[PDB]
Amino acid sequence: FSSLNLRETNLDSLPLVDTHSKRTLLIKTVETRDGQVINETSQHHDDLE
Amino acid sequence: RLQDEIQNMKEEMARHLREYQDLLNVKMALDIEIATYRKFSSLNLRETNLDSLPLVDTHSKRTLLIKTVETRDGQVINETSQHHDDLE
Amino acid sequence: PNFSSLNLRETNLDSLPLVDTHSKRTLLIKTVETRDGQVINETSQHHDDLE
Amino acid sequence: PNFSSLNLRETNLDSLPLVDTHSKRTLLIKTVETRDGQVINETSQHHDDLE
Amino acid sequence: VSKPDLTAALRDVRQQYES
Amino acid sequence: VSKPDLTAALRDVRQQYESVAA
Amino acid sequence: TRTYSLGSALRPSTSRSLYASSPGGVYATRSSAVRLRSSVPGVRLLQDSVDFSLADAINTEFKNTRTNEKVELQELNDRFANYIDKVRFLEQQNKILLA
Amino acid sequence: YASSPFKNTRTNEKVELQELNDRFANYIDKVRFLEQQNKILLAELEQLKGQGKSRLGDLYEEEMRE
Amino acid sequence: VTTSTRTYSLGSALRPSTSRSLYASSPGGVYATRSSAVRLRSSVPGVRLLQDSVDFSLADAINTEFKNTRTNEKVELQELNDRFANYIDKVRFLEQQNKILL
Amino acid sequence: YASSPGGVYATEFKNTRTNEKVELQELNDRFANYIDKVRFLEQQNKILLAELEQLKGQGKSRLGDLYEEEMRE
Amino acid sequence: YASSPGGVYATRSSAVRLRSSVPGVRLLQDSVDFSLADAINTEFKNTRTNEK
Amino acid sequence: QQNKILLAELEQLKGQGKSRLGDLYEEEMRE
Amino acid sequence: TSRSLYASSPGGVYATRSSAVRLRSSVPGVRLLQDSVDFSLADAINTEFKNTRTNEK
Amino acid sequence: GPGTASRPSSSRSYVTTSTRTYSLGSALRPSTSRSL
Amino acid sequence: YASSPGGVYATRSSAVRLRSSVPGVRLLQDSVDFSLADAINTEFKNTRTNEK
Amino acid sequence: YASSPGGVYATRSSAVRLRSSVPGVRLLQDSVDFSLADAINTEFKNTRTNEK
Amino acid sequence: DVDNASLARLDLERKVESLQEEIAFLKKLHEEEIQELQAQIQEQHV
Repeated sequence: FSSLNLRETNLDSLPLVDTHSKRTLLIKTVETRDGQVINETSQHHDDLE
Repeated sequence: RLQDEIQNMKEEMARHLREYQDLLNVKMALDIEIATYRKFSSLNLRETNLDSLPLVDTHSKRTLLIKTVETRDGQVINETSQHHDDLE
Repeated sequence: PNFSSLNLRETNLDSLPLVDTHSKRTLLIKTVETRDGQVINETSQHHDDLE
Repeated sequence: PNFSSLNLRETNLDSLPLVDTHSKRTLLIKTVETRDGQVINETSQHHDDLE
Repeated sequence: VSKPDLTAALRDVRQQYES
Repeated sequence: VSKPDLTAALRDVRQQYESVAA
Repeated sequence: TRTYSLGSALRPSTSRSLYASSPGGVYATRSSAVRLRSSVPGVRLLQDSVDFSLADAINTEFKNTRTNEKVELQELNDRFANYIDKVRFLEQQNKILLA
Repeated sequence: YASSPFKNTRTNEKVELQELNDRFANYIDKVRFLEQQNKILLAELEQLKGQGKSRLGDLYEEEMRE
Repeated sequence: VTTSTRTYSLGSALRPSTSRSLYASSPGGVYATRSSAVRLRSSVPGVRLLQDSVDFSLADAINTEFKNTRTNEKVELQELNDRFANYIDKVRFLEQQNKILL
Repeated sequence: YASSPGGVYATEFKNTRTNEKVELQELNDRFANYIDKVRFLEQQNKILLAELEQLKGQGKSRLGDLYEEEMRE
Repeated sequence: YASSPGGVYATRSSAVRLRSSVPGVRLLQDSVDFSLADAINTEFKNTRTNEK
Repeated sequence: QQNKILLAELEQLKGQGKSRLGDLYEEEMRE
Repeated sequence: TSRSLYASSPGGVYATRSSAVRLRSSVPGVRLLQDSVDFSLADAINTEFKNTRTNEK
Repeated sequence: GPGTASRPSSSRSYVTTSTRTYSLGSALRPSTSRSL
Repeated sequence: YASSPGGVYATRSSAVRLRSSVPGVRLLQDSVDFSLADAINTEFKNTRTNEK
Repeated sequence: YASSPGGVYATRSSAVRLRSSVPGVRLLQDSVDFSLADAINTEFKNTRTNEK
Repeated sequence: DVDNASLARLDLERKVESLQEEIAFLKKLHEEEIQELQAQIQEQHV
């Protein structure tokens, strides 16, 4: 009987690793000048970090 | 586009890990087939065994970066890049 | 022994069409349209001909 | 099979997308130096740099 | 290492009496 | 700091002599 | 006849002849040209600071690195429990061979 | 090296048992260094992390004061 | 008299670590040289930034203790590593008993 | 260092050398744990001598250096 | 006794690769013949045909 | 079988021993 | 009386880290594709161009 | 002969070429640069 | 001045065995210079000049 | 002023470091001495501590 | 960057030509790999 050879391939030993929470770089100037709006920015990047 | 090239190179590294362990399964197959052609002695088994899915915690850098820009204007001053470095 | 079926191929003699000498003739017609001596347009027609 | 004979060679697969190696890359730097709207200098410097 | 073992000396005397 | 070099040969020659009585 | 000269199996090669002469110190360039009569009063105040949420991410990475340094001591406690159960396994195998 | 051709075992068993405690000490050195090279690195960092954000608000309110 | 000729661990005698780096203080020759300008008599009403980080330092001794806490947990990691190595030597001893009874 | 294996001019004396060298390897590793005691104090003293520089750097200097300029404002 | 060293050191060099901001590296991609490997594949067919 | 071990320890050095050499020369041609 | 070179890594060789000056060249990356990313089925087949010789022998 | 009378006298003292981080005179350049 | 001393490289591939094709015909006897202690006293002579 | 430290050319001694012929046919006569030459290297240390 | 990219379009006409003969060496490699599998099947069993 036997010659059976299923064994591990690093499926039984594994890395755990997790990241990519959403680095939402919502960059927003304005810049009211002298009591007047002279630009109104509202940028929306999401960086997948 | 660099995460494409890098994670494709880590796929092929992760594939070469399983394919080198397929070549070890061809060896370990010949070790037990030599042993069972003896059936008694060349016996193959195992298994990474003790602590061998370790406490890899790691729990890696799950950094929720909230860029809380509190817009009462811009040079006044609130670039709150809250790095919630979470360990999931 | 009906060999020459292998024939360790014939991955071939490879006179393949992978040519650019066959030259990459960069006909750069830099059409500098000036008015009075000032450049108004540069219509740089790159005909990028592979012969 | 008696495995072989072999043609693996690059008969016109090499002769690659190599142009010379050089794209006949006739970099005509036509520097049109204009002042007050008139051409004062037209230095047409050719390079034929390899590519 | 500063335990030049007393439990080995008590293990010897037992396995020696069993033998 | 406890101890150094040597405790073996005095422990070993004894536990050997116990094992050697059997 | 053996294919062995004595000690030839291991020469521990501490030959790792690395030279890193690299200047890690860059000159953080200061300037202070002579600061004239700043009797122009138009210097508005702003006091905008500090985030620095990367320092609280680094404080969280120090908690995570300690929690790895603890989960490693715990995995190696459970790995010594696995090797106590291999002690019991070779004890149980030798007791099966006895029976 | 290409070679081409029970009493003193009780002393070697009892001293492989003692060399196993002395390899426990030299493997506990290796664990003491594993933890302490992490502990020196956590101590040489934690004032750059936690206080490394609180001291940065502490400074930005001085920059905000002038 | 046949003998295997003695070789040796001479890779330990070959210990080149040729490291030297920037051991110089004050990069660029820098220190706080005296500036002193024209005697501008501005009044300044002195709206303070107070500095609660006048050496928040207890926090940077604590950055060294956010890392002494890592050193003690990692000393326990190495002591429990070498404790599992001691119980592997206890496995080798019972694997030898398992070859006697076999 | 370079130890010579010269002088070997050709089972109790096999097991005697498995003994004798390990009556001399408990030995070198009892000496090693006494050197590693010196490494344990060198490491605890290195955390101490980093923590002592964090102590001096934060407590009197950096916290004094800041609040002595806020008190001036 | 054949003590002969069949392993020769296939000598690699890599001195420190300076600023290759000189762009004059033409491409060529000339490979592989290797018709001796298809002669060896034909000698494996011939050696099998002798073994047959 | 001493011919078969010698044919198996060679045939990947003969037939594939020219096709894998064109396979490599087109990588050397790609850079 | 046979013994031969049982030593791994002739000359002590392994792929030691090179890392140079940080040259920012753009490279437009005209690939040689490699259809021999382990053409390996061919080298298991070089072992079977020789298992075919083993069965015939 | 081949042999201890052919005397393999190879006491394996490793020739430790001690690498110091020092260019000669680099410890002190007395900087009279005070360009006031 | 970042001095890094040279690593100890010498013929570690010698003595695979000592040869017996001519063996170690080994002339002993001893009580030999010891000129090193007289030269430590020519060191200590030019140390008397440096002390004075 | 700018004094050059150039001219310090340390001569690497390269003695044969092999005894007579193969592994040797003599042993006594190999000149036990050379700690004299290294004690003369400390004589020339203490001579320069003197001379300067 | 378009004169670069339009010369780069002519690079793919050359790279697709080169990769079509690489995929022809890889097809010849599969035909040699199938002959080697039939050799290995005869070689492991007689």
